[PDB]
Amino acid sequence: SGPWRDCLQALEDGHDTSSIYLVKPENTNRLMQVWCDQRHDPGGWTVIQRRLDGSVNFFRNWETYKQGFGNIDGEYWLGLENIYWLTNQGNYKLLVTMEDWSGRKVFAEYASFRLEPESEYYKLRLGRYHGNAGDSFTWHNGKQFTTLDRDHDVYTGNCAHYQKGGWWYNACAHSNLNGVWYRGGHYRSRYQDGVYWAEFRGGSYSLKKVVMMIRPNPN
Ligand SMILES: [Ca+2]
Repeated sequence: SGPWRDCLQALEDGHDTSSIYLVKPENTNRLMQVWCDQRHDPGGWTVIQRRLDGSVNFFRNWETYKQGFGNIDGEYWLGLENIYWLTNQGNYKLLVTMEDWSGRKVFAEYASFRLEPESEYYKLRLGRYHGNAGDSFTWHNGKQFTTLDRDHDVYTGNCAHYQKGGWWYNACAHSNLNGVWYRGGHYRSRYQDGVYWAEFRGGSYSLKKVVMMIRPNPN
């Protein structure tokens, strides 16, 4: 309590309880609330996205993805502008944790994760992968962000109209973590628009719980 540059700075001053914290990145006056996961190894994780229970609508427009939406103690998207300022104050790694409907938990980690500015459509910059979920994000490396009202992908249509999220769509997605949460995992739709990570359970399986979290990775 009392704004922190990120969840790691809060942890370093003794707040090791996972909860809601106030964050203000360096070199900005941008204040935000975040959920800090201070338990997952090694602590200091700032949650930028979380799916858990289908309570929040992720089929949203650009301004909503820019500013952030959802419930900070539940499902939410932190906001492209907030994520930009966070990821540009140092080198941050990205950890994606995922759980299927049978209790299996896997992860994908990227040693660097940065977004370009809104002037560059929040283009994704991703570093090297390790994990046991398989790498379904690197296909999206270098792609701009796309929403239902702003097409910036390399598909001749708008991928958000089909995959139903806001995402760094290519043509269209190997991961669709801002897609439609389907109870029970297995689903069938005209288009694969679920919360999927293709290398783990494929495009027709919606993951029960997903977290995208970031933390300084200084080297
Ligand atoms: Ca397009």
